[PDB]
Amino acid sequence: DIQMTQSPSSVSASVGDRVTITCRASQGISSWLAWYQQKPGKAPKLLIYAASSLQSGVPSRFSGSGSGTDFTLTISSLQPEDFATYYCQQANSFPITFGQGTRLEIKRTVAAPSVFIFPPSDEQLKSGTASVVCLLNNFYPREAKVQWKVDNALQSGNSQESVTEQDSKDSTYSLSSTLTLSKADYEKHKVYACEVTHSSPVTKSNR
Amino acid sequence: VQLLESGGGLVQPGGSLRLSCAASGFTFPWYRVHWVRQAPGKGLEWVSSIRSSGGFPYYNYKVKGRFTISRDNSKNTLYLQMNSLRAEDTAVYYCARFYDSFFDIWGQGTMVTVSSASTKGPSVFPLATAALGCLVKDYPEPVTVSWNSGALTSGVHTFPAVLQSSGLYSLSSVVTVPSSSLGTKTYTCNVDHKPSNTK
Amino acid sequence: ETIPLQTLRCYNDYTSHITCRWADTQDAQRLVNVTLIRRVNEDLLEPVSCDLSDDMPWSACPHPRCVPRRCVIPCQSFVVTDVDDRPLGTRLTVTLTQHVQPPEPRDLTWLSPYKRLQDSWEDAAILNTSQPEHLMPSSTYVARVRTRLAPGSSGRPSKWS
Amino acid sequence: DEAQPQNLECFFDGAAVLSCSWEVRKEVASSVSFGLFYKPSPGEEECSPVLRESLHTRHHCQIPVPDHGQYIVSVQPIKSSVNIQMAPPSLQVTKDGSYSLRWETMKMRYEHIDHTFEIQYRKDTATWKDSKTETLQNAHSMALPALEPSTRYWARVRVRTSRTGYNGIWSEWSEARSWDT
Ligand SMILES: *[C@@H]1O[C@H](CO)[C@@H](O)[C@H](O)[C@H]1NC(C)=O
Ligand SMILES: *[C@@H]1O[C@H](CO)[C@@H](O)[C@H](O)[C@H]1NC(C)=O
Repeated sequence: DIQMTQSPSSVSASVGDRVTITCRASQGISSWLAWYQQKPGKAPKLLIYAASSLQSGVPSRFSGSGSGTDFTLTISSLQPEDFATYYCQQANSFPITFGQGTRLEIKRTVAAPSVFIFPPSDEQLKSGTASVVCLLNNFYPREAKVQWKVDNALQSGNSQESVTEQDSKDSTYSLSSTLTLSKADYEKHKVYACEVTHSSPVTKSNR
Repeated sequence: VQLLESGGGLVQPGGSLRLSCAASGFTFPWYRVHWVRQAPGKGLEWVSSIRSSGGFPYYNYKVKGRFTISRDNSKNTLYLQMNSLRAEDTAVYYCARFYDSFFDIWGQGTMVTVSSASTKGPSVFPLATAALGCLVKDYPEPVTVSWNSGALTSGVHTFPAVLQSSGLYSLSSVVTVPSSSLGTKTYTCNVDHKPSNTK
Repeated sequence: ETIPLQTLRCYNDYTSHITCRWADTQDAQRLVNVTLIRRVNEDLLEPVSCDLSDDMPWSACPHPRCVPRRCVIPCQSFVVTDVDDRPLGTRLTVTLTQHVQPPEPRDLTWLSPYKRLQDSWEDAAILNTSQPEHLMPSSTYVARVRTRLAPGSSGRPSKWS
Repeated sequence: DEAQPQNLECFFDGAAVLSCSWEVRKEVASSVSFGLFYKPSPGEEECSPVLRESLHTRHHCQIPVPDHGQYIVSVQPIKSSVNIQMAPPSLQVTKDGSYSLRWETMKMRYEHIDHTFEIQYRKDTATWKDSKTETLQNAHSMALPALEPSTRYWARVRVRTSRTGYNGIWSEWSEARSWDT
């Protein structure tokens, strides 16, 4: 019943930079709110409490501020392990609610991947159908498309490109554009390859 | 000094499911604890909070006429119970202390993937300065993989879940290794998944 | 606003207890005594044991006789977002048909739906629609008529005009 | 015995508004607020706002009645954070050689709460109205300066949770402490 909304919705920025985020509440707050950080999978950690004080076990590069409803969170200097999603914490009154959930990124200097390809399995093929993979590790940015040219044919079909979260110290991504096909359709051809974005275009591979 | 929780899993719609939490080794005379919710790959949603003598129950929207908080200051055991359940709640549940105006003590939580379906066991398939990996298929969440039982921590970069066409989850995890190590050591992924009771 | 809720002002140490104090007037005590009510939730309320006191440092009132008290209630939890004689009564079965008092007639200029000026009303002259033998000329006479219900139709008559 | 109200009298205007009224002693009504409950069938709701007008007091109200039949009529009757009054502190007086004042407070289980202490020392031949009023943001000891080497002086302290999100009244003063030379 209390509208809590944080802005911006997303903010990428290089290392050693000044950063800012803001909470906006529908009603008054006086000073009852807090600031949470959340790395994916792991549990949320308390970043800043009482809207202007840092919790024990947290560096002083972070800074909280605000009163009434126009609140803030500024970071005076950024490090590569500061990659996470940030959330607001109501406290003035019930029902207690949170911010929309802001997520930041890191302006990493452009990195190139060392591409790989791996085969299916005989037990897998024996069970029924089969799958073929393709990934790009230690790279940046995520903006990179893929094209599987099996027998020079665009596999405008069954793809499945999942992506990981950025590294702690490395600050680099890793994507997995997987493909798949039946045991009969797999022997329907012999050549199997892929494409890459950002020389610039690159491929990899028939049996 | 870290509280933990248990209970909850895959279940068809409508059916109930108990949630059992537990504090641990604090000086707790005597603070309050809330439940909060994490929807899969989504924002954070609040749910409830009892108090001391089971005095004030608080819910929110859907939860009203569904879930029920309960106090247990006896042996330090905040429990939760919900009867009617649908895929609005297909989420994981975090237990969290409420130190005055903010939370501080947090739990790992548990997934409560409401849905009417079973779980066929996966079939781990391998993948052959080089690399090597481990793939799976037909993964109810979650599934956890361990490369060489916690030995390979450096150079490893796993991937998150990915639902298929039909379709169930198909995770993936990979590792780097030089051509020099091609035949020197046994790189194998030991996998674990509670709902499929595999190992 | 009544005096108990006007004199009551609860403060606390925010850790162990809550110390409330209020007052009731001596004039009411002879009539009926009052007790402080503390609610636990929507369905269940709970009483609290209280006692008298000699002073009253938190609230005030321009009354002559007051009975200040000191109620202490304990607690093992405190957070920002926290907010907190004998049976009397009377009933009556009132049908709206028999308890009907129609409106006062407005501007003889008179689902749904008399006496002289000097003379008194003590025994004035009596009086179906809203419209010499009654008065001697050169003598004023006030107009006093109201709208009452027909007996062959219950309640009471209108206000006088 | 009979502080109860009498003459519960009601009448319908003959349109869509019933109106009722009752008398009650001015002494009993000063301690208890009352309201008129009505039941359009044998829901229960109350009228508002009710009017009021020597020893007795007449209250009247006009209830909208859009229709119904037999009616059931009757007459029937704090934030913790912003209301804090901490307990008084335990005050002692010490002098190294120089005089240093010391006091203690009840442990707040939320230790992070900043404590605002107001202190004052007095010359026995003066008023507290005009006395040194030093402030302190959190502490449990204060060093005093030098003074007249033969005069008698008093000392007093009070605490407040003068925070931001919080509020409330100050704590009662401590039992005054005295010294000389
Ligand atoms: C009301 O309480 C006071 C104090 O207990 C008592 O003196 C007085 O007689 C009581 N009144 C009645 C009507 O019982
Ligand atoms: C009302 O007055 C009319 C004449 O104007 C008369 O015929 C009728 O009987 C009167 N009715 C009553 C009830 O007096």
